[PDB]
Amino acid sequence: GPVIRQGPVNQTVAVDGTFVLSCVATGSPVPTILWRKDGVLVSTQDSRIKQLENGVLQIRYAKLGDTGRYTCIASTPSGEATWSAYIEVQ
Amino acid sequence: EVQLVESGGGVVQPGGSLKLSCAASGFTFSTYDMSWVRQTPDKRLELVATINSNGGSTYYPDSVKGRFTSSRDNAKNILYLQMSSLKSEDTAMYYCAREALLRPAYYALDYWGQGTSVTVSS
Amino acid sequence: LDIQMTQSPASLSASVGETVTITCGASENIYGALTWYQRKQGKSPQLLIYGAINLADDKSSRFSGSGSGRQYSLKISSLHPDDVATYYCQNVLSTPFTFGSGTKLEIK
Repeated sequence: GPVIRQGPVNQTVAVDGTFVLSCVATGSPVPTILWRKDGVLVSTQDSRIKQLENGVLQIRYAKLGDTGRYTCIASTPSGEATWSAYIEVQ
Repeated sequence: EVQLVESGGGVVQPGGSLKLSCAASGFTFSTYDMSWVRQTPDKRLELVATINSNGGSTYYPDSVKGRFTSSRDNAKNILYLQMSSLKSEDTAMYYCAREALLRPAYYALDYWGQGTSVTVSS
Repeated sequence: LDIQMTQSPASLSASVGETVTITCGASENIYGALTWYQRKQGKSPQLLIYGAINLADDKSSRFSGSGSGRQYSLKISSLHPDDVATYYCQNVLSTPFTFGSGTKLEIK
């Protein structure tokens, strides 16, 4: 039954920088993590945005439009957990 | 055979300008992000510029922001770094490096050029 | 605000055939977003490890990268004379993408 030990955090980032959100999750079985930004499922497809190991989401060449509410979802057949944080790009 | 080849280094006065080149061949230059990294006499290293495939995104650390401009030319395969307001702490060997294509897609540089020497003062 | 990478030791001399560990510390948890480079004298660096644990393609398995969280290590097994170089770890989590100062590996 999944539980988020450390969720993403509030940050101010510079434009053109690289930042991450991380979501450390425990449970059984190992909880898969997803990312939503402003209620919508983040597109790893856009090649700035990278789902890396140990539940990290990374965003390179930061843009003003990356400001928003990023949410971590940790999921198991049992259930899911939520933890969100706010990113401000300037 | 992949080749990266920096030119245009040399000695300049404090406050001066410089324009470095990097000729690339033996790979698809238009597919890759490139980096500019330097090496101070103390043997420390420091990433100073990154540029993306088509040249539409650039990043610079605080130490060189505003003074360093990076640009590319994907027709003739060259990478440039323009340096102005140059300071003594910019004396360094400058490398042209390629961004690897990986899984998971971490930032790593798989190929480096052999560098061009840059010195600042008197 | 910037993320420190510290490298232990500064330098060391050891003997052929030995195993030798170089450690890299981050002022914060960098989630294995860490890369290793080898620089021989008069040469540009070369990628050794990426993502903390993944070995580069045309590089000797004598090299192993390990670690998680704040603490990382590079082990060189059965020391060869061609391993003489400086080794540098780098934070590729968030910018600035700082390098550790590096570690000069010498043979006795």
